[PDB]
Formats: sequence, structure tokens, C-alpha cells
Amino acid sequence: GLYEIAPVDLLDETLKPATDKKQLSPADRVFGWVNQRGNGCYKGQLRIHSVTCQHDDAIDDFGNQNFSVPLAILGQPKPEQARFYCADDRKGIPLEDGYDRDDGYSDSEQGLR
Amino acid sequence: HNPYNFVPALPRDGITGDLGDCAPAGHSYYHGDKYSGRIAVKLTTVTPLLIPDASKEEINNNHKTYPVRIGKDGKPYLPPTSIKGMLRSAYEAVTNSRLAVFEDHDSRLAYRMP
Amino acid sequence: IVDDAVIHIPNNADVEIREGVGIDRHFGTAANGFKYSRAVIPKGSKFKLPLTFDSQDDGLPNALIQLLCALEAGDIRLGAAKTRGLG
RNA sequence: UAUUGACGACCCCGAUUGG
Repeated sequence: GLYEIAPVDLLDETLKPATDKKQLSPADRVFGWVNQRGNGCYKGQLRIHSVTCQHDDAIDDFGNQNFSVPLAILGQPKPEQARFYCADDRKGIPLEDGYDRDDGYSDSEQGLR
Repeated sequence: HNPYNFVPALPRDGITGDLGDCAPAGHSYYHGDKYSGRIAVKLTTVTPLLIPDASKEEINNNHKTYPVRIGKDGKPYLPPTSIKGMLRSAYEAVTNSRLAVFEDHDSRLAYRMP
Repeated sequence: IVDDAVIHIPNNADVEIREGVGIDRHFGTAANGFKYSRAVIPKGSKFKLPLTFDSQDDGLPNALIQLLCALEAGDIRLGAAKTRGLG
């Protein structure tokens, strides 16, 4: 089944990615922004540069280059898990325990976590 | 503990001052009331840091292996973009800015009945 | 007298296109409409020096000798975009 | 009335100025 509301519609319009040159929020001004929907862009006020490692032997080769360690299961996120990703209010309140799934993306006064 | 949580993004209606939305300060000159310059920052790792170079990855039975990315002096090379995205997302949190990267999310999600 | 000279672009080579853009000094981004795409002859193309000179008196004019030295020095710029990369 | 079992990868550039 489908939850009755698409997640984008639970997010406040002021929190959505910026859509005009006037509504640029602080991070958008500091780091810069590009409109994903039309004209509009701004070069960030910040540059990171001159990265160096200070040490020399910084790489943990475990002992021989043919070794390689296997590493968990980095599964894809699955926001269908409403009791994890949905918020009971647009302030990000966690959902109540015990209710069915349907309670999830269910009211516009719901929010996202 | 579940290995992820969320910081709550508060709706920013009626946020004023500098935390609110504003026309940008711009690049054309250094403003008398605003600051510019160079900050020196030292990063040191606490848990090990993965920096896989996908350009050097290797495949067996479609299982994938990655070496650590290294720079022209043979030291581990840390992409400044990867520093940037770290800091930006932390900055977006503590400033509670607009969320800079939002994908489709425009169709209803599916679930199953019990 | 200055004849026309055809340019021999070198072997396996063809006209390049440079891109050009204007950067809005406020936003630091490409200014609306201020984009252009200049074609250029690639470096190292050759063409004949096509000069002829008629002297009504003996020798070679001293200033004309200076000009040829300036060409051997490569001090003379030609064509468009002389301030900004080319020529 | 709540049982039936265990598997599986994904994204591959996006938006804009073109005189």
C-alpha cells in the first residue's frame, strides 16, 4: 500500500532547497548555491585548500598488499521505514510507538525527521 | 543504538537577522562591517578514515575492492570536497539552514499491510 | 608590399574553439548572456612572410631593418585578442 | 485469530548563461 502523502509535501517550504536569489539561507550564502529548477546561482564565500597529510606512513596496510578486509553491509537507506524517517510534527517529534504503519505520512501537519 | 539519528530541522518562518534569509553579501568588495581572511585548521583522525579511490577499484565475482587514495607525493590524499561536505552538513545543522540536497521524494512511498 | 598568406595548420590538427565567459563580480557566477566561443588557430601553425620592398635609393632603410629584428624577436602581435592570450 | 523465509544491492551526472 501507499502512504497518503508524498514526503516532499511534509517538508516546510522554508526548509526546501532554495528556489530564488532572495531566500538564500546562511549555509547557501556561505557555501554557495545553485537552483535545481531554473536560473539562479551564487559562488560560495568559502574555499578549503592546501590539504596535506603531515605524517608519512599514514596508511595502514595490514601487512601485505594482497590482504583486504571485508566490511559489513552498507545497505541502501529505505525511508519506507516510517517509524524511523517520519516525524509526528514538523519540529521533528518522533512518531508514537504502537500505532500501525498507516499513521505515518498521513497528515500535512506531520513533518520529516 | 541505531547507528543514525536526525537533528530536527525547525521550520524557519519568521526567522530574522542573519540566521534568516537575506540577499547575499557578494564578492565585489570587502565590506567594512564583515570579515575576510585565511583560517588555518588542523584535522586529526580518531577512528580510522576510509578514502576509497574508485578509479583504482578491482572486481572479482562482482565483489569490489578499493585501495586508499594517494597523492602525487605518495601520502594519503584527502579530497577537500569530502572535507567540505562534512563541514557544510554540520554547518547546515548548527545554523539550521535550508537543506541543500533533496532528491525526488515526490511520489508516495510504499509499504505493506500486516 | 604585403601579400596574403595561407596558414598551414600542422599535420593532424584543426581549428580549436576556445570558450569565453563573463563572471558577475557580485555573485561570482556566469553573467547572463556574457558567454562566447572564440575559434582560434592552434599554436605552431605556419605561414609565409609575404613582404616585398622597393627602394628608390641605395641600401635598406634602417627602420625597416629594425622591424625585421622585431619580428625575429617575436615582439609584434597580430590579429584579435592581443591583450588576452593570443596573437 | 497471526501466521509462511530469507534474501537483496543502488546511484552513473543533475540545473543554468549560449552572446
